[PDB]
Amino acid sequence: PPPPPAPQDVEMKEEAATGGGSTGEADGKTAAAAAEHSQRELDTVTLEDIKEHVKQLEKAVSGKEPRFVLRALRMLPSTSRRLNHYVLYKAVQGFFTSNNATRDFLLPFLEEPMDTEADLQFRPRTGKAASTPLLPEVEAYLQLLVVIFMMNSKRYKEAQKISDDLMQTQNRRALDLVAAKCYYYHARVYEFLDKLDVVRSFLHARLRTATLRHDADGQATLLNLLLRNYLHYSLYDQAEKLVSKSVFPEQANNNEWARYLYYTGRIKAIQLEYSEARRTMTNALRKAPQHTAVGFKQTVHKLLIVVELLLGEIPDRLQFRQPSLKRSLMPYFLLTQAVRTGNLAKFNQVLDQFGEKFQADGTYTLIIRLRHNVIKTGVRMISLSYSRISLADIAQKLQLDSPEDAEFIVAKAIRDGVIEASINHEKGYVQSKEMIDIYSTREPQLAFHQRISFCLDIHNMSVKAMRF
Amino acid sequence: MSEKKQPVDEDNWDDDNVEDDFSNQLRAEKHGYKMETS
Amino acid sequence: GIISLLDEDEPQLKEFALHKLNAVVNDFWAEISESVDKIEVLYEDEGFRSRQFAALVASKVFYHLGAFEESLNYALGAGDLFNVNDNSEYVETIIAKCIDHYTKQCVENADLPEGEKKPIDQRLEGIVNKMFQRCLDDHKYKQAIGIALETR
Amino acid sequence: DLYSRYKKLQQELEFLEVQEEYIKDEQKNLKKEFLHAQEEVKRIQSIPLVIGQFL
Repeated sequence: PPPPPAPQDVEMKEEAATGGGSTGEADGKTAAAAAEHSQRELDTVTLEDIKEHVKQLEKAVSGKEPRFVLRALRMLPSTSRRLNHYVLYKAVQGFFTSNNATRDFLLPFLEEPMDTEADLQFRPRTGKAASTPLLPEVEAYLQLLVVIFMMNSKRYKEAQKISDDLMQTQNRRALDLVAAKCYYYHARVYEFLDKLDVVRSFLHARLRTATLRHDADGQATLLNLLLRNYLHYSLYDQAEKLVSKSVFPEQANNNEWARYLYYTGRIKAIQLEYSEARRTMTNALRKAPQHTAVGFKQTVHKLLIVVELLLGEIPDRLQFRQPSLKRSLMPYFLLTQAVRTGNLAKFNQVLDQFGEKFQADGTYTLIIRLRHNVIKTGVRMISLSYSRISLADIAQKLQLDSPEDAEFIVAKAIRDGVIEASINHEKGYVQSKEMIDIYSTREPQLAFHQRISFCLDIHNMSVKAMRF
Repeated sequence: MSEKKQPVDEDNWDDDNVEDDFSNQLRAEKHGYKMETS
Repeated sequence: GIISLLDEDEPQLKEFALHKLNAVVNDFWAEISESVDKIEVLYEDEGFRSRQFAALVASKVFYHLGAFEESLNYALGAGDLFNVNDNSEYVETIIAKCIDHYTKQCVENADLPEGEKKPIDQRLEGIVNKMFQRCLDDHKYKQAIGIALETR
Repeated sequence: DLYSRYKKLQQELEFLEVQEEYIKDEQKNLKKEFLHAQEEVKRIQSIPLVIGQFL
């Protein structure tokens, strides 16, 4: 009863801003987005995700959600007296007896701000009234009398889709900002039990309705939902992105775009790619927003640089290593050691030692080409090393035992185009060369057009950012 | 932030990356025994 | 892969393909984008008497891919069941762009003295004189004179 | 009024965009003038520089 005043304070600090302030920031505002309380409220949703939200236990049971959802009314200027009601109900938790009125009694509590009066006209108060109670209910998924209620609370959020689609006005720059979060929690609670089936068409038509009339933070986030949907399950509709690539917003949330490029980097990694996939993995890597969230870059980075492992030109990756990730990369450290080593028995004994964590990865694409990566590491090293090597030297240095499969190796390496190396054809016996004096002057200034044209692009972008 | 699925999850340390790069070359006599091999 | 099941050169398996279309076209939005060419084959074929539905799912998949002038072409090619719909995304955005073409066409032909115009394609004027009667018999004539603005 | 208020939204945006344009050519003109000023700053001077002393 002395700690629940801290949810009592932060609860009023949240819906003061949200209800009164963003309702006044919805009345006449939003020239581009003057709803700064929307980003303030998403900051407070991250604040309720740091802390306990409001009333999970808090030394009592079920105090705020029966309390504050009453009597908003939006009327004559003595509705700060309804705020005074909200404030002076707080003798119940400290003084009186707390009673259980959440997760069961919420079904008319959500209908209370509609059945008081014709409160107001805008939907962000309705999204408030169905989000700010019900998002404090989702992160307790103990699957007993709590997850069927997340299910029904997000059925009320599907009614919030209905009252997002037929609400009379660019309130989507608040409701899609909240709906990004809560539709991720939709996908979470729906897939804590089974794969979601008609929620796919929910998501399809929800992407459809956000097409042009209000195309603001909805398309990219629902596309992240759709992408991770097609990622977690069988892989049939990546041709949909190959035919309907409409994936380019303002890239607003500045981390949504980062992890979006990460997820589609995993896509192009699993389709087939080295180059474009590793460069968008690199751009998402350097577009890591901060390290203010403990060890969340780490597992996702273990799966990020799988393609760089598949390059073969990677050293040990240890600068990323969280020490709490060490006990999980007990396979992965020896795996990049098996990348640095050319042993074959160790190449399959790391697999024979860690196939279960390789299934935890669940990417066969790595081991279906990692032997080929070992022989390409060999050919890159030794073909960069010597001018006129023999195929027998490298062959029976890497246990090939015959000339003709070394010929097929050198031939498919010419076909893969690393070095000039040809064969002094009598019985093999490579006659070859390196390549210095290739070119060095007009060829840099070919790329310097892209250098400085990229620089002047960022000049004009800083100009259009200086405009703000 | 880490709002993704991932929430599911110098003494020699400086010279250690080179050490694992040194983990494939005669870790530390046959160098010196090669003198008398010829 | 639902279009390789069309080697039977009559419309009588094109109809089973369309019975697959109006079932799972939103899932198979990835699939029809390659099949644009055979949807063109269906529109060009006058013996394909369901060419109305060919232009229907053509404007559907082009509404998906973001084609809009060809959505207008095959929106006119869609037929008489095109304008009559009361749906809230598809039909009203594409008749929005269609009667937007009607008013910019009546501006350009109002900028074109005495004929030599682009003629009325045979599936215009439908919701013009049908939603116009909604505007008239809803007894507020401000849209009924707003079209008179928009046509010059 | 969808056939009046909405339409009336262009009754002034044309002059709006025209002045938004003219601000650019006037940026150009004022830049010309500023270059003229900077020119006239030091062209007669610094040749017969007499010497005193600050006090």
